[PDB]
Amino acid sequence: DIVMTQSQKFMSTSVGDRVSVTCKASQNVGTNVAWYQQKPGQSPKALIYSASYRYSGVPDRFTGSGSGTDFTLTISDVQSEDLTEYFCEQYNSYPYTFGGGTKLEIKRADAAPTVSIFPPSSEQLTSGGASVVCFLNNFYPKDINVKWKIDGSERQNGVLNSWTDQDSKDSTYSMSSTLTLTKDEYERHNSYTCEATHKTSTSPIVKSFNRNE
Amino acid sequence: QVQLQQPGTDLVKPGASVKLSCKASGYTFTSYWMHWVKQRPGQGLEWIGNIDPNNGGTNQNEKFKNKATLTVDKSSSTAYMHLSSLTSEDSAVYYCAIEVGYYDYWGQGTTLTVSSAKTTAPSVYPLAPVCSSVTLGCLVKGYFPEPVTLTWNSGSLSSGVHTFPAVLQSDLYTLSSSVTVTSSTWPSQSITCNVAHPASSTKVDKKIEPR
Ligand SMILES: CCC(=O)N(c1ccccc1)C1CCN(CCc2ccccc2)CC1
Repeated sequence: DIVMTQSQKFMSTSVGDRVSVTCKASQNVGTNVAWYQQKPGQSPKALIYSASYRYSGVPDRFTGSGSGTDFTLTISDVQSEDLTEYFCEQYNSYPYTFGGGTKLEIKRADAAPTVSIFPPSSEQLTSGGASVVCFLNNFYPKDINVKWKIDGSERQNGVLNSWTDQDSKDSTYSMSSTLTLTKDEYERHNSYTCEATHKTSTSPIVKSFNRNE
Repeated sequence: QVQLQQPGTDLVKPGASVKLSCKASGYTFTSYWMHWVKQRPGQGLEWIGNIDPNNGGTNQNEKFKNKATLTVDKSSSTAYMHLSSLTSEDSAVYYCAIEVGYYDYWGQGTTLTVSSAKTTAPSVYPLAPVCSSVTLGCLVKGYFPEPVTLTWNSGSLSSGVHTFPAVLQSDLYTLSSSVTVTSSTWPSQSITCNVAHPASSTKVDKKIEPR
């Protein structure tokens, strides 16, 4: 089978720049190469066919070049909306084969997280669970330290964190952090704190509540 | 308008067989080759094969030779992919795709989960703030299999939304979603998370109310 190699898993760039993603075929494929864009959780969208021809409706910021074994997708005037995965594919001979994909990544200005803490809902308490949820939204860069405290004591057991991909509107990151307790554990303490350190500040962002309010 | 309709969700036991369908409309079904593509959790794309609906002729990736069979039903304009002796390695999104003129068209994909764990409906909890802009939340806890669909005000509320990837905890998934609006908007106007889990025939709306 023909092997398509996209050697870069990740490629950093800034908005307005030009960026080039490469693909090397293991044997000659003529110009019978296609490029695709994939938004997280969506079907692929074809950008280029026959190495250099845009499918209709594709912005002309996307161009393709190459023939034989070396193929390049170039994106001019990069924007937040281009934060997707890009795949090359050869359709010169069966079986058609894809490259492993390249993720774009955008350097932008630093931004502090907006932090929100949520006590268990009354409905959840009726069923015997207690989840405390903390959102840390629209920050940059990706590095962030989240810490939970209960009654002034650090809590690590039962915390689960989930990160969005870099945002296609503003190139920021967001994160959820969920502390899952039993109802008995929740009712056995009073103060619950989600706290975050991030390079935008010299002091943690602290959001807190008391169960008995 | 060219459209390819795929069922969104299929959960099956290991060792079973499944028949995935792709229903076409808006063009002459027999005039265009149908392609099938596999995409595994957090992985790349694999071409499975294509089929000529006019005569049933197929080209298949040999990787899937004893796994997949492609067929078509002319009279219902439907392409099928039969997968046999399923394993967890077959859990993936499966896409059907065509090119008509100079446009590509894709089905929305069937998320096939191969597992011996059981369909579980989620509990859906509204998250209001503690007692200039306010953030609300929606917690979707304890469901199987993926996916769930979550929207805000039936999709009309789309900006300021962050819906986070699900995480797995003891064979069940949990996700949450946040939405940020101006303090003059809520609670003066109504905001509701709509959560669908097709696998469990589950559709619920939780209005966010102040505590
Ligand atoms: C992964 C499936 C796949 O390989 N493709 C595909 C992509 C989207 C939807 C259906 C199939 C190829 C795309 C390029 N074409 C040849 C070029 C071309 C371009 C425009 C019109 C006609 C032909 C062969 C099939």
